[PDB]
Amino acid sequence: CILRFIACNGQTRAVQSRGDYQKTLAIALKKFSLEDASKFIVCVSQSSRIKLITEEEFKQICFNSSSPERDRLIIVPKEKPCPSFEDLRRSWEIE
Repeated sequence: CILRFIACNGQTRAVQSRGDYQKTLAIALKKFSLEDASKFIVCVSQSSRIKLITEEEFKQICFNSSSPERDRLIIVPKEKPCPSFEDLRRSWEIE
């Protein structure tokens, strides 16, 4: 189906997903923040801060809170992350 990915503090885009988060994470980021993203990882809102997101598990691990379909995700570089203000603002509610 369609998935949403947001990366960096203010870099937001929405792309279809269904073949693991790797393509979504790697290609999403390539056009979105940088390029050659598979290094990268995705993170989603949990309690106080952002939770780490892996491969296919990433939707279920972060979204575990029980949400409809997959969307509110954030792209972050593997070498060294930093994003978080994304799932935080304009996402805290129920997007």
